[PDB]
Formats: sequence, C-alpha cells, structure tokens
Amino acid sequence: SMQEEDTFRELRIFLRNVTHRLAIDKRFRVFTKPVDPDEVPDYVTVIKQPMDLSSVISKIDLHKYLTVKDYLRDIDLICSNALEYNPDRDPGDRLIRHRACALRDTAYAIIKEELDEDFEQLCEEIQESR
Ligand SMILES: CC(=O)c1nc(NC(=O)[C@@H](C)NC(=N)N)sc1-c1cc(O)cc(O)c1
Repeated sequence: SMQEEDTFRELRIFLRNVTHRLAIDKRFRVFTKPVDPDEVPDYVTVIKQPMDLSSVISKIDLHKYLTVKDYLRDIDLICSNALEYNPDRDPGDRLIRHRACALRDTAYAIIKEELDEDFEQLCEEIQESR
C-alpha cells in the first residue's frame, strides 16, 4: 500500500546513509568497488558470490532489501568473501581480514544504535505478508 512503500522508502534512505558512511571510511576502501579480475585472477575461482559496497548501493536502489536483515546478509557476505579469499597467516591477508571484520562490526553497531527495533519489526512483518 501507500503506508508500506513509505516504510520501505524510509528503510532505503537509511540504508543509503549507512552504506555511504561505510564507503567513506579509509579502512574499507578495498570493499568499495567490485573486484577487477585483471588484478586478482584467482579471485573469480574462489569467490562464487562477489559483493561490494557499490553493489550494495545498487541493490538498495533496486528495492532488493525489504528488511535490515536482508541488508546485513550482504554486508556479512562482503566480510566472509574477504576471509575466504585471504585465509593465510601472512600480514597482507591478516590486514584484509581485520578490515573485513571491522566493516561487519561497524555496520552492525550503527544499526544497533540508530535503527529502531519496532521499525525493523514492521519491515519484517510487511515482508512476510508478501
Ligand atoms: C577485497 C579482497 O578480498 C582483496 N583481497 C586481497 N588480498 C591480497 O591482495 C593478498 C594480501 N592476498 C591474496 N591475494 N590472497 S586484495 C583485495 C582487493 C580487491 C579489490 O577489488 C581492490 C583492492 O584494493 C583489494
């Protein structure tokens, strides 16, 4: 209805702002754009479901997230992909892993502080009605 697409539009506006705040953080620069296979050719073999912050923005604008849980699933995917592609003990791998866990922790912490629990519950109940 009108009340419901208004609820989803408010979610989209909130998720855009959060994603922008993540994307401007210097720690998360490596997660801002899709991987260039020219630059890591073995990535395509390893990472079956690639995800990055520009693609998250695109999915927001495409109405793909109806709940914050849908959004955090793709943040979780950015993180798990980074851990999967960078599993080794060497410092380059460890640096990316640390940034990936920090991206995840930061996104969850913003949403805990700033997204009203009743608003998320509303989003979920509309979603389950469709
Ligand atoms: C996002 C990601 O997982 C990622 N991981 C890297 N790891 C490595 O370069 C080394 C340390 N490990 C290894 N090759 N196994 S570089 C990198 C990355 C991807 C981009 O699209 C842009 C960018 O600046 C960096």
